[PDB]
Amino acid sequence: SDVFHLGLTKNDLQGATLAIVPGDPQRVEKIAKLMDNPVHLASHREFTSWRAELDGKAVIVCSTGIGGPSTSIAVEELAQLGVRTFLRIGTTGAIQPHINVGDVLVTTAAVRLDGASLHFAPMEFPAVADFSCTTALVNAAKSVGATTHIGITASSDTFYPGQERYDTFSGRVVRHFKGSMEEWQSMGVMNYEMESATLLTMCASQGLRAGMVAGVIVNRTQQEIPNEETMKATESHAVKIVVEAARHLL
Amino acid sequence: SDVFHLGLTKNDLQGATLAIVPGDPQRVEKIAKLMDNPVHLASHREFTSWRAELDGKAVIVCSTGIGGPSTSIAVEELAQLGVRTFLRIGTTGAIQPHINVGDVLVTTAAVRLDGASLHFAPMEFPAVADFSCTTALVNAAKSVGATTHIGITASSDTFYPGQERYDTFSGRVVRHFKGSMEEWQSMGVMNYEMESATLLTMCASQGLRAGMVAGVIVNRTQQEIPNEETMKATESHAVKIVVEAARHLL
Amino acid sequence: SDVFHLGLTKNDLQGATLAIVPGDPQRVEKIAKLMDNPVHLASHREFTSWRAELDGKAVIVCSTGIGGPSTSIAVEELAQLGVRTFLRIGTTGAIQPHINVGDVLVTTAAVRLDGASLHFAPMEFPAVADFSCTTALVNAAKSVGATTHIGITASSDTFYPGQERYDTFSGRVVRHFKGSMEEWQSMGVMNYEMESATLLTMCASQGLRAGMVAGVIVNRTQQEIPNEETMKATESHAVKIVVEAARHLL
Amino acid sequence: SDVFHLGLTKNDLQGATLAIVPGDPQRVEKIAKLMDNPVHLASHREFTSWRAELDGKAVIVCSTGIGGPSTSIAVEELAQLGVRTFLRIGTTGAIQPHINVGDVLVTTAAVRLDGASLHFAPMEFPAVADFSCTTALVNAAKSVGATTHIGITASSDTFYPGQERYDTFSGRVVRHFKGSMEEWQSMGVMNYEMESATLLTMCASQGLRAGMVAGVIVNRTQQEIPNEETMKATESHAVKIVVEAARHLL
Amino acid sequence: SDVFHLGLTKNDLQGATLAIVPGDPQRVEKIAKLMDNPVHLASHREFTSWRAELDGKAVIVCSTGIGGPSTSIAVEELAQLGVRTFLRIGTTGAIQPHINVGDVLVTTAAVRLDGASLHFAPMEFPAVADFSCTTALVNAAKSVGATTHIGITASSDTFYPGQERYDTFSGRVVRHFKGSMEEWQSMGVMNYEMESATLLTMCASQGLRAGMVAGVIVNRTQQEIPNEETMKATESHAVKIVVEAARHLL
Amino acid sequence: SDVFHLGLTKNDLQGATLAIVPGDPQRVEKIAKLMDNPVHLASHREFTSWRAELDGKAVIVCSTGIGGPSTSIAVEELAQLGVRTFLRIGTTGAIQPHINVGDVLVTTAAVRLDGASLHFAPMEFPAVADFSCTTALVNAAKSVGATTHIGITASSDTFYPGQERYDTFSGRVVRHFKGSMEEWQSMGVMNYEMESATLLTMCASQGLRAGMVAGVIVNRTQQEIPNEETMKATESHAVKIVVEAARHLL
Repeated sequence: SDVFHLGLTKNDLQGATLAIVPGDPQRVEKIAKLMDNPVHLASHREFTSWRAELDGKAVIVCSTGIGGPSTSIAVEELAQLGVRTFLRIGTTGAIQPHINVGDVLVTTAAVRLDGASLHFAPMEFPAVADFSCTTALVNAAKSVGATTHIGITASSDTFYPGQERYDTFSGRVVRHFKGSMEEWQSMGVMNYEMESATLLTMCASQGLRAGMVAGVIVNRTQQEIPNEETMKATESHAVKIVVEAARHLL
Repeated sequence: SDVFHLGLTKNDLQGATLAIVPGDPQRVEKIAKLMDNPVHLASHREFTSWRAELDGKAVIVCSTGIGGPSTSIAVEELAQLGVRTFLRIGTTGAIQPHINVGDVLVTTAAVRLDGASLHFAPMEFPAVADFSCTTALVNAAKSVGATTHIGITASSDTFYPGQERYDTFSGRVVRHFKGSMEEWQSMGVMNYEMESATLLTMCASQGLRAGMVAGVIVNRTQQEIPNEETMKATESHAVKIVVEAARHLL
Repeated sequence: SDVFHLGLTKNDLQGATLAIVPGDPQRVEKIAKLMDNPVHLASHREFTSWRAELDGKAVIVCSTGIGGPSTSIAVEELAQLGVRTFLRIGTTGAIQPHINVGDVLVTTAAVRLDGASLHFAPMEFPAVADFSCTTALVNAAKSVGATTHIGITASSDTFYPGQERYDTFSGRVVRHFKGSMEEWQSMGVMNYEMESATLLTMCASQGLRAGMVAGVIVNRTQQEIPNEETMKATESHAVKIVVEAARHLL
Repeated sequence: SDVFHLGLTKNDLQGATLAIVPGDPQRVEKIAKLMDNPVHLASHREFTSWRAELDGKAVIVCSTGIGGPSTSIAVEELAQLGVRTFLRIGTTGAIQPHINVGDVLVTTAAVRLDGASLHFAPMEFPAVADFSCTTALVNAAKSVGATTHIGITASSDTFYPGQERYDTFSGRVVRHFKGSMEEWQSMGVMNYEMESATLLTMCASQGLRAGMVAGVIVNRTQQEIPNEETMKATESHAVKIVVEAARHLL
Repeated sequence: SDVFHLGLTKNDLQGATLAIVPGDPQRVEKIAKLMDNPVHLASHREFTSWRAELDGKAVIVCSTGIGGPSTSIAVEELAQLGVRTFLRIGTTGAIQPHINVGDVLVTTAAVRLDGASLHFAPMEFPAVADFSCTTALVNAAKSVGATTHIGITASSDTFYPGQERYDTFSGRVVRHFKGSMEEWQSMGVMNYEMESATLLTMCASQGLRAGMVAGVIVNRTQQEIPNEETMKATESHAVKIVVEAARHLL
Repeated sequence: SDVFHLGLTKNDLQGATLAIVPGDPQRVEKIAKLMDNPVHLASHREFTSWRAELDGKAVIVCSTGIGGPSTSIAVEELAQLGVRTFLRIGTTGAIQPHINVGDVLVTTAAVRLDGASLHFAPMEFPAVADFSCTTALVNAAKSVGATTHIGITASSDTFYPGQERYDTFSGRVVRHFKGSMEEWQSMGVMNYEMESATLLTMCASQGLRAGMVAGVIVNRTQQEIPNEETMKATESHAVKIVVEAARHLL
């Protein structure tokens, strides 16, 4: 296999420069159902990939799995495999009370709560999204009529403690990580996720544009229970936003 | 005076939710002059404000002085005085060979090396521009025909040792700052200035719209000293870009 | 599903206070097969669990994926699901010349370079194996005749830049990570893997028994590429060691 | 211009080795009204300077503007311009309740709350005042009969958050900076200011003596409202102390 | 003198590879009363040493005095003097309420609260005990029937503030060090001491095995007053454990 | 004994608000002998105190041992026992070529590289001498005709790796400490010792008067080994300076 994990060839990607980057393998095909001539390329470990075309040009939907490393490896290898533009799709909880379930997040830049981005840049270097990738997403979001928040999201190297989740075994979060929910909250930070800051940092540094969009399917800060359609209905909207935003990056 | 430093009051600002924030007192005046009904308001130390109109809307021009310390205050007191949108204008030089003299740079994000940025959010947190202002300033650079680069700018808390200048006659630069020139340069950063990472960070974590724009008066690797008929044109070029952008943010 | 990620419930685990935690979904199945009555339970993304018996006692095998982020979750949800004892099995390569191919490594402690370990305890705190599990795994390596080294393993939060790989096609590695290969090598560390410092640390500070074991598929300084009849034996060798150890921890 | 900012010549300073370093331009002339043959040298941005003579030798009063960078640049350039001894005059609030409005502070050393000093020394290196400069100030203070506190002052890279000022927009101070008022308070730290630690650090390192004195015109910790004469009356005392202390450094 | 402090010769140690390492000089002889042909070697400052034999081989009991530096120097010099295996004996308070006065602690690894270990390894490198040294102590502990806790202990560079002791002058502990008792407490950290992490780190790195055992003579967290026999009676048990554990390292 | 370590009570100190604090037990005795009515009080480990009179006023001499750990305790318990003024006396060597053998050094401030200083105040905070004690010790050095340098002394938490000694037979020194010899030397630091930054820092942040003084027994760059009739005179020289100073602090 030409790469390490992905196991893909320059024409196995069909020279595709742009990628769409969900974390989960069953969303890969999903996003790929929106674009023509799709093919599951490969699943090696969490590296399930598909390939379809957009406005006539070959594009790659590829799962990052969870976190900076499998996103790194993916992105690295995707970059090894010729990927210029990366677009991250997903769902999130809002840590900000002005924000609702069903809305759409466009992240301008991220908090580096990983160790993974610290690998591609000296930590002062911000985890930040390319302008043109961010512009597409906005332009794509408004056009399906989204409630669209543009802001910073927090990218954690751990689901629970880095996101200050007390519903785990410990009920404990390290001193360094305690109070950080409000710290990001009042700072205006829209949400939490694990992957971006790596993706953003490594794209920022390397001459590869990145951007990220998400539907808000839950609220870390809010009361009402969302209908079962929470994931599925909001995910359509944002998957469609990420594809259209992609169709405008070509 | 409703603030500790500037010397302004509220009726002074005359509405004016948007301020232009050049570094030096000297550049301040000229900026407002390009606008409508400029009036000198307050000159105190590094802090010099002017009031002027744009499409019937009051604008403030106010000097922020040298580096993040004096930067951080003016921003604070302008906002403290009711200004929600900040636009830094300036001139700089280009640590990336593709970036010319007479070049404009809009910054989405700043490398945070200045310690005055730290007083707001940790190095985990990105020093980020407001998407709406960045869009306004890019669409401005694009409206004036400017040759623009959009990316990261590095920010230091000292002209000399934080910008990695051994130009200082001590010629020292303590270890943490050593290597960053061709480091950031390989790493995508456009240029170096001491203010942005204090402001963008400050506005991002204060809930304010910030964006930045700069004329490149020198491309510093390339040994051509720019036209003896000077860098004064590239400042007069950038000062339109901020006024044009602002016009669209009103 | 009683946990956010895996897809497991309690009756699923069938008792089973002890889980085996390989990285990849693929190695998972085989492991449980060496045991009694294996049953595929849940395959979701990087998280794949199997249930199997040992001396009439239910064991879980569950994949943790790539690096500390995905690692940290599975561990969390397995424990969240009632598993107190964790045993990571894997294969690696040897940064110390005395360490061969076909070699086993039991880790007492991990160098914490991964940032996903940080979300639990500060770099002041050691990422430590459970003495009872380390004893079980050593007595196992000694029971299967394995040629073993016991010591520190280095852990990174990225395959490439945290493991000091300029193998990446960016080829970069920000300053904080530069030099560590022959650094750790002189400093006694056995090998490099991205998971242990997230788990051991996680279990040490969560009140859980953790230990780790690895087959060395490559000794990386010594330029001999290991037998073309492959590293598959050294994985089949180590997978006994974890099953043998576990047997003694029941 | 011979320097960068200051725009001064070796005899434009008249070879003056010693400087007096207020932050504000209108105090420059003030301090210069106490010494013979004064001349405003130059105001470029915040770099207003005067030159007079003391006991027969030419001396420089020069404004640092706000913060380490404009103090750096000044001091740097002053050092570039041949300045050995620096003496900082100013006013301050006490963060210590045993201290009164009207009293005089002599700072032995500073807390580095800037990023600016981190430019001239590796942070372990203390921000500390020369002994002989400090001795003059004491000796000068006692001789006008001052209530003279000798101690550490905190030097911040931001007026408000670094000094834990909640009376701003945010009402918020970063986690890292919260509780620090009392942290310095009970430690015995006399007061806050922005400039020194840079000045102290860069003088400590470079074979240039520094010292600092201040009148206390307000109390961050105390009740009673000071008369309008607070600034002016206390400023005389300390301006006179800084000149006399200077007259004893020759 | 052949070394620096210790002042010992290769046969003055009689080529002894193993050492026993109490902090206090009057425990040196004590531990040496359990092994044949003892001789006080030297007391230079806190470096009181004795030499006896164990199962026929010459061994060294040597005081480290207090802290990493005098332990370093000792250990360094002991290593300079040919010491491979180090075994630390002592007493401790439990910071964990599940633990009693009279019990025995075996430390697997330490928290680095010193600056001393940061000298022998880059802080990511854990302060960790050799397996075989730890195995002896367990095996030795059980055999006198000890109540034996195996776990992490916190190694501080200061008795009082690093251990969060409020019964001192200040009653104050630095922000960085406040709340750390519970931080280590709930993490499961068994106890506090000053010396180990240095000893552990420097042995971990250098091809020298280390381990540590202690009797619990007091509880930082508990009520009842222990009898006068607290030190003496519990110290016998653990001194005997450390000697027997030593007799099994040969 | 009113303190955990020393073995002293209050009537022991006989008043005596001022203690002299040499490192080693051996130098202790001689010091007090130069004073009036010396009496051996307590010898416990590194802690040895003596009581003696000066101009009818009781003084304490007490050993602090090796480095900041043992340092920090004695200081604590002496003060805990009622001593507000501390004077460290010692001998060292000179990292600056202008500094001789037979030279005295009074320290205003210490570079904080020792981690035992950190337990009091952050690296933001300077490790500062008490002006009144520094004055007393300078006026003392000047009273005995001593050739003195006044400036910064570097302080490490280990004799070898924190003082950048590869003299150690491991010969290692982890990256953070590498380069500091000619670093501090260019940067103005006078010498290197492991205690001051623990004490000065400790007294500064505890509200105590601290100052330090040292004889230079070796100028270490200059390859002249000092007089074979030894460094014993330069210690006998410095021991007057502390006793003379103290005399003026009573």
